[PDB]
Amino acid sequence: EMPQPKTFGELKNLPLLNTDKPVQALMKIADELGEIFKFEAPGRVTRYLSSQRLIKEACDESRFDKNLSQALKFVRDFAGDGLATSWTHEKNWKKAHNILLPSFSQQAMKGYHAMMVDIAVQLVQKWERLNADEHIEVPEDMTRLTLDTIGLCGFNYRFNSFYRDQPHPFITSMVRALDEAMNKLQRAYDENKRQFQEDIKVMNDLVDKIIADRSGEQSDDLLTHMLNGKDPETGEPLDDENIRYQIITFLIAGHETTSGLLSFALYFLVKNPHVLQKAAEEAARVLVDPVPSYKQVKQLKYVGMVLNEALRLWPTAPAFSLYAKEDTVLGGEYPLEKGDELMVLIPQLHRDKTIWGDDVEEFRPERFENPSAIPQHAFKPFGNGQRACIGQQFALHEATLVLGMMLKHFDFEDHTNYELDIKETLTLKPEGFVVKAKSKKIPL
Amino acid sequence: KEMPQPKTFGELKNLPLLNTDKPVQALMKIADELGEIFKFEAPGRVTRYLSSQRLIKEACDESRFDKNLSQALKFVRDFAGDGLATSWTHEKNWKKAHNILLPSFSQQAMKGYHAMMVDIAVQLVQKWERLNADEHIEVPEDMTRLTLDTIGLCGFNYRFNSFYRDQPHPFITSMVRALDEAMNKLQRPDDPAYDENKRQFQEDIKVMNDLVDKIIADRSGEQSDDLLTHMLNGKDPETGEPLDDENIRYQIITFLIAGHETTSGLLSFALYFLVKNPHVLQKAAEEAARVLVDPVPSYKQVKQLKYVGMVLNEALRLWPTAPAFSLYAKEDTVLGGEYPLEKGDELMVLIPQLHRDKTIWGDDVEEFRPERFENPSAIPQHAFKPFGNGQRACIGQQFALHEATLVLGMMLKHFDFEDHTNYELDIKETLTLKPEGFVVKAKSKKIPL
Ligand code: HEM
Ligand code: HEM
Repeated sequence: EMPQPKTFGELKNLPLLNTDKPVQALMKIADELGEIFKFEAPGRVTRYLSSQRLIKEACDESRFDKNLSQALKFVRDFAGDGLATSWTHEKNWKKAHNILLPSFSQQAMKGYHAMMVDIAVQLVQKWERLNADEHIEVPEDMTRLTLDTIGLCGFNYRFNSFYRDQPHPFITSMVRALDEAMNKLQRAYDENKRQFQEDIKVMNDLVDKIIADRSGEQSDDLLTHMLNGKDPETGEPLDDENIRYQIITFLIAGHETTSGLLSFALYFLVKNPHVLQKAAEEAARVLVDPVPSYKQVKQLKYVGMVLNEALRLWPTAPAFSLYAKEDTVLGGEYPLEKGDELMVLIPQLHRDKTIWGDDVEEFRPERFENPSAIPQHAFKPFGNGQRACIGQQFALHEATLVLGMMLKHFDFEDHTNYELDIKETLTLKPEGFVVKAKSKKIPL
Repeated sequence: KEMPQPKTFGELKNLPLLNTDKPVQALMKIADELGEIFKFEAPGRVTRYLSSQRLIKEACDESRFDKNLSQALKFVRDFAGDGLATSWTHEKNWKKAHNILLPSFSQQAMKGYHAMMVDIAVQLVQKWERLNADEHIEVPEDMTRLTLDTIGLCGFNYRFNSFYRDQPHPFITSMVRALDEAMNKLQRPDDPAYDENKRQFQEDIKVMNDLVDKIIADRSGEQSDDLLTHMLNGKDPETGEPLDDENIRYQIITFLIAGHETTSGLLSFALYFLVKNPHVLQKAAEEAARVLVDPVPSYKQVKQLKYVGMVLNEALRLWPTAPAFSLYAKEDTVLGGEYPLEKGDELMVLIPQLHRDKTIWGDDVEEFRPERFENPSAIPQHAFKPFGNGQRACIGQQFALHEATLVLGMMLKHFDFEDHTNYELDIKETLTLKPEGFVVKAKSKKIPL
């Protein structure tokens, strides 16, 4: 008999998710109930996994495949059959996967590096231009950077977020749409539908317009590869409708999780001054030029360790879903039937004391001193297998470049003694996180 | 710009400076005179010894430097082969064995080894409990009995039974003679006078090979919780390949060498500093009595011995028992903004001098103060390197520190120690460091096991 949290009569466990912080509530349930517990809703059953012992079996692609959770099903209403919201057996997943994978390689980052520096310089210039006693709204500025970076590197579109306060009309529709998708998980609603469809049209209208605009001009961006790339398997290119879904997918997935990572990384740095000093030291020693090169970013070994430890404690895409391909027994004790669903609670996996030791809550980038020392399937901030994050190298290159430049150019002060408050949408971010930056007066 | 260099001997350059019984300590004295970097030239060899954290932090940049096999390690390779410690990073068998063996060496994997560690530690305590009045302890001798038997039992389920002997195992007779010959060959041509040295050297290699490959063939098919199991059954996730039997023998020899000698030196130096600093010993003995409340220490209790762990780190600061490692420049690069290096140029990290960097540690670098390690994260990057650097760092670091903390904790729980001879520190140099002739008296506290 599998552990299961408290129930609400006919609603079963569903009201447990009627909260602003469902991931963190699920983590507390995992602390109480252990490596696996069942979660029941009206017409829905799933099992949350928290231990490396069970998650390593769940990551066996011969036994389990990616499932679309209820959140992803609602995102699919505007993300379509993009890479993140399509089933593995759908023709358009493997097609887009083969077409888009060469545009996301570590090798392909060399072409994106210049445009990444463009936005990163804007962030540094904004902070250099602050007056005395002014402070920085960290997740707000990190979102300005990651959104503009994926806009420029992806489709040569400048959201110009550092010129605004009210964000782009596309971005306003996106957050409202994602909010509606989250609310339907916790959920008079006739107005919500009119709002939801208006936000979908706004995203579709801008995207489909840029697709038609892109003339025949060639750029160093994702749009070029999508318009001209052919799947080696089927020999087919993506049609314009799926291209639009990929644009929406990459605009969503390409910015918010990365901004959360940078925000959490800076949080842990100002809360652990010895780690900050080590990271600032490497940045000063490695970033010897006014503009960082691609090779210099790859040299920021310790900064990359800081980001991985931030991804360990607070993975900004905190869960993914799987389904059993056939009848199977997980870990030798809980039999599963074909189609049974599993949820991987990534933050709990990253706190497995049998893997990481007893000090799992401490921020120690030195855990990632040797990448090979980490056991298999113990660290999964970017998902698993062929359905893993295609943009992993993009996010980590952008985050290493930006965090390196931040540490090179400024000293940071946790002037409010900020108390960590993690806002949950479908991703995680430290709400209200603010710092002061004292410029080191190093020119660009 | 112009690099310092110690005195030369004509055509022999600096080589006769290493024609001594204590070369590491001679190099440390040279570093005191010449500073953070000096050139060392020999016939057909050039290297640069680094002593400051300022330069060593650059040398530890794995994008600019990779582990080099020093001349000593090249001679050890004649019987350690392409084991982990004597292989190049670019050799297929390094990354293969590296990926296969890391899961048996984590701090988590120590839980499985803990019981066998207690087995040997109890034998040590029982030996000292059974000494008669006025009898004394030969500290490095007994510490080596412990570390060898521990690496024998947790590693390959083999009992060297060192506490039942005076004359050590024929494998060790082969091993120490082999290490001595490898050290001696640094001064040497291949003329006829050395034919007997070669004949002796090959006899010692065969003894080690004969014992090891026999146990490999013996391991029956029985399953054990040891290193040998992972080597026989483990597969590299990258290549999908397991280690072949020839490399497995090199890993066993490597683990027998590297798994006991540096750790015994650590315990010997730690006990040395404890009896020379009675206030530190009392503080460490108090923690042992407060934490080790059971007749046998648990794995979690050993992790609680925070001050004992600080004592061991400070012992590793002053006398790191693997006192140097070698690096080579991957490409042309400039060290410290003043010393240009070409691709393939060699560096030696003089760890004991790095650990005496006054800009890092303060002016009292020679004093034994475990409180330096109250918060280990306060230490700057690449300032404390007793276990090497990067992907070529000591794989057995967690093994050595768990064994040493467990044993030293039990020693401090069960005995009071007296420096009855007022021992004068005499550091014997093989390829590792140990305090030769260090003896103490133990007065039992009469706490049963
Ligand atoms: C630190 C930042 C990021 C994190 C933590 C992250 C996390 C993840 C995770 C956990 C998954 C698997 C989800 C599942 O199995 O349901 C995933 C998939 C995906 N991510 Fe990310 N991601 C990040 C950045 C990015 C970026 C920058 C992009 C776009 C450039 C991106 C695009 C995608 C796509 C397209 C998929 C679906 C892949 C497929 O199934 O074909 N991600 N991501
Ligand atoms: C206090 C005790 C120890 C010290 C001070 C120490 C020190 C070191 C150092 C400095 C290196 C790097 C050598 C180089 O870069 O050329 C190293 C590597 C190594 N050590 Fe240790 N060690 C200790 C204990 C152990 C133990 C107990 C084991 C086995 C269980 C072990 C096995 C190894 C191996 C296999 C390597 C090579 C790692 C590689 O390159 O893949 N050592 N050690």
